[PDB]
Amino acid sequence: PEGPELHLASQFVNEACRALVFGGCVEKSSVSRNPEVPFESSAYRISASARGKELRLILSPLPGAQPQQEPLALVFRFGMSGSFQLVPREELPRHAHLRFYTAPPGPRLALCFVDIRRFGRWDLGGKWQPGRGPCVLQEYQQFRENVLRNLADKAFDRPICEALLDQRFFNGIGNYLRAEILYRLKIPPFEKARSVLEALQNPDLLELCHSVPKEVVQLGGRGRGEEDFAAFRAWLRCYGMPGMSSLQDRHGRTIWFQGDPGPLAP
DNA sequence: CGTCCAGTCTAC
DNA sequence: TAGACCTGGACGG
Repeated sequence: PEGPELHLASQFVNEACRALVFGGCVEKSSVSRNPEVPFESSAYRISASARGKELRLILSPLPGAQPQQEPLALVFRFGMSGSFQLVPREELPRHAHLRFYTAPPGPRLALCFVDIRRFGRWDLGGKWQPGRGPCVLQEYQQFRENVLRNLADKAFDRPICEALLDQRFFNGIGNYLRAEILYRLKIPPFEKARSVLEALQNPDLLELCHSVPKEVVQLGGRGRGEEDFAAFRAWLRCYGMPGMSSLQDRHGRTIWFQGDPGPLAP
């Protein structure tokens, strides 16, 4: 999951939890090496916001709930397979590693953080990850200025296809968005990042870093349904597609592209 | 049965 | 940098 999936996950949590009251504890699987959430409340609501490739849940006790409690914020990273699901309390999916339980009256549900591969992480404290740059979806102007003001950073010595994964500057861009972004402008993936970025000191590369992921968000989904899956595969122009070339960057990750690999190709 | 493929994080 | 962390779904034999 990339920025769009984190964003759609946060919309899922806000819409699905809008009229639910949670109660009790926050239960973690025995196999998850992530920390226990020390939170109990007889009546609380769950809300979410995304920033880049991170999501923040707020656990908000209702007036009078017991035990007394201040709101608790948790921040999640999804790694390669994370997602949120609202399931019936006795029909936990496999790999549901953190669980929030609806209070009565009404059907007993569980909001679940599901993570097949367990590369996902959560931290106590509502803080965004120090060092992550602004959200390409929700903080576009800050995102743009943070890149153009820091082209001296040795980050921009690297191929543009590698620079685009650096979450210090492109918080929310992953392996599918970098292919899709570079394909829209036919920028060779192994062009030097500083070359492509100095040259903008109709839409440019930093605009597409925002407008391309925004397109995915506008498809709908909930972190991505088995028909909204078809919508996504059809939107894709480059990542995985017949007729496209592919190489490994210096971190063994696969960049998809058409035409010139570019000057810094291995 | 087997291999290969699909975002960080951290010990050299 | 190269492993490391994980599971499962495509395939190949």
